[PDB]
Amino acid sequence: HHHHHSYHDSIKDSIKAVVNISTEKERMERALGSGVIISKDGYIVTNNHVIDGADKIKVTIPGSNKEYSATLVGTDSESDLAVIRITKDNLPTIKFSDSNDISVGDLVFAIGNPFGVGESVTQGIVSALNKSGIGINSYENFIQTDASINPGNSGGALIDSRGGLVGINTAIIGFAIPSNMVKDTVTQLIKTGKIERGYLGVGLQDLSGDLDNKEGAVVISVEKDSPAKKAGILVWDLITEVNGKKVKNTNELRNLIGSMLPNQRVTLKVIRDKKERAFTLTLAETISAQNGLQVEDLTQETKRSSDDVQGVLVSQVNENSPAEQAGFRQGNIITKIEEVEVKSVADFNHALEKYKGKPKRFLVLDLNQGYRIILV
Amino acid sequence: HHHHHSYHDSIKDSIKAVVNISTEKERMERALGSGVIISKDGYIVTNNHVIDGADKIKVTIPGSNKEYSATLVGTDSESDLAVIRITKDNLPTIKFSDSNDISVGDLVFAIGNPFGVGESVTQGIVSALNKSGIGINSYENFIQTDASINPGNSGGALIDSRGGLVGINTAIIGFAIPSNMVKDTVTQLIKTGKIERGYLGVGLQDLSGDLDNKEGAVVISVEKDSPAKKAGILVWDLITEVNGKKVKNTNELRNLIGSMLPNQRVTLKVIRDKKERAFTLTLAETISAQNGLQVEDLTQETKRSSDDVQGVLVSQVNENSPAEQAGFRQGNIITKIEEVEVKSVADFNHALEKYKGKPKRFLVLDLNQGYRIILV
Amino acid sequence: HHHHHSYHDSIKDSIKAVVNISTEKERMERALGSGVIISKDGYIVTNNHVIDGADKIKVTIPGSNKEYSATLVGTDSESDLAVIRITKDNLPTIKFSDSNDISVGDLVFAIGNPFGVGESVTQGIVSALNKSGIGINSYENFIQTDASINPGNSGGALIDSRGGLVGINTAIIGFAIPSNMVKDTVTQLIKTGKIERGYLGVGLQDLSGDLDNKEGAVVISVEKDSPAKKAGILVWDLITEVNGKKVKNTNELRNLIGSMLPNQRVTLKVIRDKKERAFTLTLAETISAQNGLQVEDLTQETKRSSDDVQGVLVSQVNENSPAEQAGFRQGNIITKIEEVEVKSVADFNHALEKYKGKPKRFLVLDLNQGYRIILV
Repeated sequence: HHHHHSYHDSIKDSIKAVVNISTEKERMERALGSGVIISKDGYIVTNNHVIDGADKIKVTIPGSNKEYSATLVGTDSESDLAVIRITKDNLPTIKFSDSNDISVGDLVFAIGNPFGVGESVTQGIVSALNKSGIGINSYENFIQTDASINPGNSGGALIDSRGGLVGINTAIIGFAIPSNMVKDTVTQLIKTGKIERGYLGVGLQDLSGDLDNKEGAVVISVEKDSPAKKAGILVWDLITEVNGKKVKNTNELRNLIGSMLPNQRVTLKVIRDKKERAFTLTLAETISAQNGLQVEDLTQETKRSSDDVQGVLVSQVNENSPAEQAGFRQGNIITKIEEVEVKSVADFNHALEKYKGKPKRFLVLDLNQGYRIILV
Repeated sequence: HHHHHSYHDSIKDSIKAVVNISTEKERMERALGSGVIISKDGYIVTNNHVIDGADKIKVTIPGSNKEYSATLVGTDSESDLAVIRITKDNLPTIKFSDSNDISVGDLVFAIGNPFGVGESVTQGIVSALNKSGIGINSYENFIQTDASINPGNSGGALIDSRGGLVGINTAIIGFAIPSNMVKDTVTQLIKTGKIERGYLGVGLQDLSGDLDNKEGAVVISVEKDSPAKKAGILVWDLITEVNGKKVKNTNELRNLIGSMLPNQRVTLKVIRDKKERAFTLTLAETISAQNGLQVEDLTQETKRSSDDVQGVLVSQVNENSPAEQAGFRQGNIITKIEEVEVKSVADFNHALEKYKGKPKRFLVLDLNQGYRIILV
Repeated sequence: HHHHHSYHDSIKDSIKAVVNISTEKERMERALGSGVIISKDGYIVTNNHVIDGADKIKVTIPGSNKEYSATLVGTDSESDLAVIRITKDNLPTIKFSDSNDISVGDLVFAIGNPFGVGESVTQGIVSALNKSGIGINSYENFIQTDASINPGNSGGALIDSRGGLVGINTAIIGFAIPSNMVKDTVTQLIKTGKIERGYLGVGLQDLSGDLDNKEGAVVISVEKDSPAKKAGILVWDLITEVNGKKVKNTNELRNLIGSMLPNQRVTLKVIRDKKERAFTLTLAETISAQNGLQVEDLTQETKRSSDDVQGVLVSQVNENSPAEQAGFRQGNIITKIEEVEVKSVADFNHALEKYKGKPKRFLVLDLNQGYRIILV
């Protein structure tokens, strides 16, 4: 049999479908990561974080030497998935395998195209299969593997011994997003350009020593003009049940609400203390631009690296750039531009279109040495 | 053949026998490590260091959802092995393979149960086989492997391609204790609750530039009321032979004396300098409790992390615990409790039973800012 | 088939040919690395950096217990290869495989002999095959692999599933020098004791924002009494072509000049700015000694760790050595010895032969606290 000595014939066709994704051995990085071709039309799947800090996305296909510009079809930050599009025909495509028919001990190979100058393949097994308790993806097998997963092959393919895609490599002993979930996500992203999720409007924490005397999710904040606000949910409410089913923690509440649609009607059990109250309400419901300055929104993750700051965070400033001698550094926060108060990346971009090339005043905060004005 | 594509059918039965061991995806750690079921009676083998800092040992079996309390059958700190017991019948058991019939290049898989929510399996080969020169375990193959060995699977199983146990994973490219040694050790531990070893009573160092003009073990300390003390062995004695066989270094002396029984008669050749002298003598011969404060004895390893300190070392103090606001920190040393002078963990425990719940005065040393009194 | 359960029979003969290389489990390091026996005459191949800081090279063969002194047949620092010789017959030799007939996904095993007390083998696949654009080794496949490559097995063997050498392990997910290149290099090193390469005499940098308005290599320095100096090449010359073929960068210029012989005639296109000029010229054209003090030449790599320093760098000084109490430290620079001005290791050695054992004055610089005189 071929596999006594090599797996090359089993994986060679899959290798053809794993592309590199870049911006702007050796110098060619500037490399963002890998992607996988899924349709002959030119659709490619990758991680969200691979293309997160990049406009002008460039794709390198095995045996091409030519970079193709890609446009962002859609993103899903919760699943860390994204679909981009290039204009070309008769492309090699990956063949999907059923990710619920894989077992611990199956041979798998992780394929990446780290720099657009060839593939890199690592060999291992399915080490563990992890099903979350809850949500629309309750029974999806998230894949651990001892095939090396790394930023080189993040966004690339994780294939079985017959060359079928069982997952999308995700780097941040190795994790892969299962291929059934990937198929469904890319189908929703080619349509609709997004994943529509319900939104309640509450910040959440778990119970430690409160006797509330139950389990559930403690409401620590109620966003203004939200369904939770308009329904009458207050801070310190313990959300215990959704539609008559208990939520043990904020994880289950998050995934059950997120598995629901916008404008969908939902009912919640809450403990003020300790009188059960019932609420019935309608559910409601952030990529940034690059340049040489980049910015990003202050997500709860971002302000961790700080509440109540408003505006964008200048994530990185490359050296000797036309925006570094202006005065921009890393970790600053753009709070005002001329007459537009910057509270998010959208405000940033709207301010940028108005009066571009014209003189422009930024009020930008530094955590140390602070508020300074930059005339760009 | 099955192994062209997967090893699952070959390892699935072995996976059933690898349990998780815990105390007190996600929160469930509090995880100590893995263990292996070896008898249908309910005996489980693991590393000593997995259960070292834990009373109230809890065991999670694959496909159970129910934690079973385990009692400590026995420990062996030199071999880093331990046997615990749970009350259950018709358990799945591991099948042992002969660890002296394995070869470099054999396929092996390391199985752990890191958090009690499923197995984790890594694949590799036997990378190296290491036999020590000396002792009762002279010809046991200690196993290196490029199957990943880590705290997740430490104490778990290392199996061959047919699912037979070839070793017990040990984390501290991967090391495993051979299965023949494990079988013998667990057999001695189910009986006797311990591994009986002879004790001489000397601290030892090797030769560097002494011309003693030989090889052997330099005696740097003679413990009081020990066979070496009562036989007339002095500091700076060079122990060169045991029962007419040369010892090259303190390693060989350690393993030859430790391979002997308590109350066993032994003869030693020594060089005062350089007149050979002969001694004939009878050989002679430490787990701690937890709580939220833990303590441990000051082993020669422990005071390295300091001679001549006496008493326990408070290894860790968890945050916001009822014993942290008392004043206990990490790295302190409890030297006195009321009228009991604490010289070991046994003194600590004996002091604790007397007057528990009653007011209690600790004299505890800090390496900086030092002696302080805590009224618990 | 054998490979469903083990690869031992396929690799056992290759393991016999992988030796350990040392100087001067446990104490036996003092270990430099691994090597591979390639001829029954006693020729062994290894990395240059394994034997770089060592005279008195000792070789341990599997199943020997006897160390054999080795003499340095030849070195090639650019390819990080070296050939040494021991006196013994009927040795086990490695069998070469064609390194241009390997594929990504082929099974490979990395064999080392890290401490001379047995082999260590790691398993993986060919992860990537990397061909440089240019030079005599344009089409040699440099091998990446997820078989672990590490200082233990650096200089050892990388073999296919049939036991044939496909590369020499190189540590500094794992890199191996292809076996065809290794065969050619060792053949040139057994003859000639070296790899003869052409030399131009220019320091080089790439283009960033110069509009030169081309691609090529910028000359930043012209060594005195060199072919470039005598031909009339000046600083800031842009070397664009060699023998009518364009060089994109200093990498291509380096490899095309280095692929040429000493005394070979070559023509170059240069841009002063922007008038093309043509030059035609003849091409022209460093291991150190150890002791307890070591020294090395100030290569451009070495002064990075500083231009224009002249003399040797004392790389390391072992503790309590007869040369440490003299005053030698790490990072100092020996600039003068008695009447010999030390500008390289050759000057160092020539100074050492004159008046050895006689009183001897070193003028040695320290980057801090600086010039001090040592009377050895």
